Amino acid sequence: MAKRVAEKELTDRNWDEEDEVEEMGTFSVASEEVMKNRAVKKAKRR
Amino acid sequence: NWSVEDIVKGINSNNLESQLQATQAARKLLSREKQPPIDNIIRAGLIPKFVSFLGKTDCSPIQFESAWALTNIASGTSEQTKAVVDGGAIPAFISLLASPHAHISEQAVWALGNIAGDGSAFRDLVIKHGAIDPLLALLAVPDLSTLACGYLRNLTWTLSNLCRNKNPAPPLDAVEQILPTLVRLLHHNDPEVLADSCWAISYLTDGPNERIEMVVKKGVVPQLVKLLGATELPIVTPALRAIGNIVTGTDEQTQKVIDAGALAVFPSLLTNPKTNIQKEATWTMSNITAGRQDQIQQVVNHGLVPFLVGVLSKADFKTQKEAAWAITNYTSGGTVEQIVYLVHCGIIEPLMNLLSAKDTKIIQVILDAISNIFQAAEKLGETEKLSIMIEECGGLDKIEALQRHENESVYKASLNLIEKYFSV
Repeated sequence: MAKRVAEKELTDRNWDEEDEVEEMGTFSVASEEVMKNRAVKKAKRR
Repeated sequence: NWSVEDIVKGINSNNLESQLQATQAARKLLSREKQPPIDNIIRAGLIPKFVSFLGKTDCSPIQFESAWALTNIASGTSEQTKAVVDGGAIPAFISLLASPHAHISEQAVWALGNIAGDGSAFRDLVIKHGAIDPLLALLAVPDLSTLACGYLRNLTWTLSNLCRNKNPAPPLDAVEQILPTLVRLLHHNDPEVLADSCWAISYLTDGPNERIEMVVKKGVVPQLVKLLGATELPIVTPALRAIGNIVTGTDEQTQKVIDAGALAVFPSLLTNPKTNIQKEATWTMSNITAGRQDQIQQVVNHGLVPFLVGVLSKADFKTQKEAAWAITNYTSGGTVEQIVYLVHCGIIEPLMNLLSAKDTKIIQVILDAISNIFQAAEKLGETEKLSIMIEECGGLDKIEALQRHENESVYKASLNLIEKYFSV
């Protein structure tokens, strides 16, 4: 299953609300300690 | 301007008139908006007197007066309510449901609803004492429209309270007795009744697939689907959540919402100005694309893929996360032709744009989506053209950059895509 229940329990007393409007942001980069041992390949271009 | 002592000496006397007058003075004091002596009459030990008067079938006015006085106390804090329950009010109120006097019956309906609304414990007590049958009797009329709106609303609200809460959720057999009447209510034309009934269904479907099965077996879907297209936000919201909860269930249960024509309403739900609706509708779609190929096929047939592509592209981030799930579920269970169609709808670009987000989980979802799409391209020997689409829109740079993602799994999936479709 790829099925998932709702993130928050919706009720007749909380349905009308502002959802903070989250921002996409940027992903966290691996530390230097991690990178020194990670094999990283360059992608070919066309 | 009576005092509690005045009420006591009148209530405890053998003078019938003094008892009624004292009971009415009590009710009036408890109604006061600015500082009502709830605690004072409770400490005065009046609850037991009121409960006893509920049984005075001979004196209807004192019955009404004490039911109201007991209700005003039940409607208070989650302490004053407990005093009423301990006073034995539950079974007493239940026997008043069949009262010939409507205003007395209603008072009983309201009191029972407030009590069951306190929490799961009181709710089960109201059920255990047999409130359901008498309550359903009051709705067993040929034309529900003949009932006063106010009356009907209190009843629906009360039933909804018997369906609310999950620790634990209502007993299965009790839910089973309530479902048939709930379905009939979904046919009413009063928005308040409809909203409350939909909320009730949303609570009953919020749980194990076994509970969903019962709600579906009782035939609530066709009606919920119709309410999905309601114009009233207070109705659409719970109706959508109820349908959303049902499709978290089995493929068979999910087919029932598809057969009821639910998909035909999504083009509007996915384009609804209210972002909450859009979010809940996309979440609902993700659970439908999580099903069988033939179901994904119906999503296709209803022209819904373009709308999902649309939400993934333009829409709040919270809604885009749900869309990402909807797309990844689709690429995961769909056929090659279904995937080819997805790519044709312009899914690549908006999918890549989200590969720079802080939410690691969304990145993994999108990476698995891209992975599934490349597998379909392999079968068609079109892997190369897919690579160019990805590269040409800046997606390759994002995949390459994720090799520096803090999460190892994200790094591994990026690497793998690189060494398979961007090798050399």
